[PDB]
Amino acid sequence: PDARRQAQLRHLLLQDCGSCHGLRLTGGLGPALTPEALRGKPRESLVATVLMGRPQTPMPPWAGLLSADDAGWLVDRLIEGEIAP
Amino acid sequence: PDARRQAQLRHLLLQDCGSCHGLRLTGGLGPALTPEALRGKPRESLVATVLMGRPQTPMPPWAGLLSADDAGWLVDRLIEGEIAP
Ligand code: HEC
Ligand code: HEC
Repeated sequence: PDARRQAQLRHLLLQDCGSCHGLRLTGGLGPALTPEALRGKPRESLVATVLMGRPQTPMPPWAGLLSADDAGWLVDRLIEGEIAP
Repeated sequence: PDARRQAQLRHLLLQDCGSCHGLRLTGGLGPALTPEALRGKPRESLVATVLMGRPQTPMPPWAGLLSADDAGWLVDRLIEGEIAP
């Protein structure tokens, strides 16, 4: 499948397959962003990490693209677990 | 963030953030499709399940919408932990 098709297939993976099979950020190079792994951590601490990143790690700063509202919204979604598109 | 923006953030989370933070299809009502859960099952078996579903379950068949290559690609993504590009 070509790049255009790959994109259509990732969408299907996230919307249709993910509906029944669920979606979770179980962690790879970076830590898990599951509600269980973020339990009890100050919310503003997680928003800070998103906006400014973590120096000397692969976690980049997203302030270049995300406002403080955007980062807080994402963090709320990670805390709830409701990451489904 | 407004309607259109929340969607951008959901997409960003699933396809950009999910690469490092390990997006997986698991935690839903349906079974886990993580690499750990598919480790022993043959690829052609999983591809068959995608194309033909599993009778007497809600796992539907996808052959009409997906070619054999499409299904094999999807399975590779499940196996290789590459739901985010
Ligand atoms: C609910 C309507 C589902 C949707 C939509 C999708 N899947 Fe599914 N899947 C579902 C169930 C209840 C089961 C288990 C069936 C059983 O009792 O054995 C499955 C199973 C699979 C498997 C097989 C996993 C295994 O261990 O053999 C695969 C490979 C799979 N599902 C993939 C898959 C894909 C790619 C989907 C989107 C195209 C998809 N499923 C949707 C429930 C549902
Ligand atoms: C690889 C290039 C990454 C991408 C892209 C994103 N994240 Fe990340 N993240 C990554 C690493 C290696 C780490 C750990 C850094 C360290 O100090 O060891 C992180 C960390 C986070 C955290 C903190 C989690 C915690 O338990 O405190 C969060 C909340 C986080 N990252 C969020 C996040 C978001 C929202 C991203 C997309 C906008 C994103 N990360 C991308 C690696 C990578």
